[PDB]
Amino acid sequence: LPEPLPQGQLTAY
Amino acid sequence: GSHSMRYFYTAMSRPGRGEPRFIAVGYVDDTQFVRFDSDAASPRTEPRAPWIEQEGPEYWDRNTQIFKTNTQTYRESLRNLRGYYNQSEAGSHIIQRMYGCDLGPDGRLLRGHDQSAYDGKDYIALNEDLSSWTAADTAAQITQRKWEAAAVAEQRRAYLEGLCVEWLRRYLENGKETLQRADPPKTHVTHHPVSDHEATLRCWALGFYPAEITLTWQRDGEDQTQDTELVETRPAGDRTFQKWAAVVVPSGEEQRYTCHVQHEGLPKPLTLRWEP
Amino acid sequence: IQRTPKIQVYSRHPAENGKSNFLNCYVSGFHPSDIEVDLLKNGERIEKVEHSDLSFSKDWSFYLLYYTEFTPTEKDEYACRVNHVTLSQPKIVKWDRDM
Repeated sequence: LPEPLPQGQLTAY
Repeated sequence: GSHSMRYFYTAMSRPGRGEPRFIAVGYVDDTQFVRFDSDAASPRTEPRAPWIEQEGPEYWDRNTQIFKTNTQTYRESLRNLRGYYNQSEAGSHIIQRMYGCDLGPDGRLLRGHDQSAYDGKDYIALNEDLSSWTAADTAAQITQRKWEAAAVAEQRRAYLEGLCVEWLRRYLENGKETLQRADPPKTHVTHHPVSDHEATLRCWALGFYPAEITLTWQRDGEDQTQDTELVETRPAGDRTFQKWAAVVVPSGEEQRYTCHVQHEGLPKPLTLRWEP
Repeated sequence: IQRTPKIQVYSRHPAENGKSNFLNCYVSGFHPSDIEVDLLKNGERIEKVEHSDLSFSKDWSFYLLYYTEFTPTEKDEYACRVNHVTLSQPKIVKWDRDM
């Protein structure tokens, strides 16, 4: 399973 | 034995040819088991190994949501890195991320990895402590600060020590008859004269899994590292790998040369010689 | 900032004339990822060659396996033709069953 999305906003680079 | 899971993300901008492509592939050791490609006609996470197929619709949908969201975020990231490097809008660039977890022979976490590159160069890496970052340059430092501000390392750590290991162990069990099976190399030595005074000895390893292997030539028991031509281990397309190592030897000295083969699947390391 | 592909051309199983096999062209070590790979039979492009999903090595360089069914014979020549931004012209690597 890949890293799940965080609860909030996925942080871009 | 020891095992790892890795996901490999590639996000590739292509100005003038649409939005950046995002592709993700997942591996357990040398076995790919999933893919997602934003350029697919209907992008969705797809199985690429038989043992993952048993996962239910919720798994596939969960994956697909993750990858679809990552596709969009990586497009932002590409824009951001273009800016961090003061790059023109004209060029195509690539962000890669590789991450995952390594287990030891006991199934316990050995360590996690979460590394990123930009245009093929290290950009930012999660340190082994899974708590701090190493940024390659002042651009990556912007990302580091952003990730520090957003408590990103904690997210990565939670995954790497949690779901990563959990799911890896699950896959290892579900695919145990392949993932936990080491197939030894089938080996032979060939001999090809190159001239009247020299011949090539080529030591072959075929059909082995996993890819890790050591193939060396010795002359009179000494490693011939500099004199050995060693091709990259290459996939056969049936899960197994192939490799060879060759040395050019003086005619008549063939028996002074031994090929040594180390591989997980071998009951014992091999010593091979040309057998005329 | 760019890396040229390594290219190996080989069969899945040991080659036996008249016996169906798979012809592989493994391209690796390249960057960036765009790459054109054709398998050739007697100089002509084999249609509908398959390939692996884009992945990469620890050094970030990409690799791909291109493959197609083929039945080797004594006379038929097979090859892999690769182009990449790092190459001025396509590079052709011949299939040698000893390699």
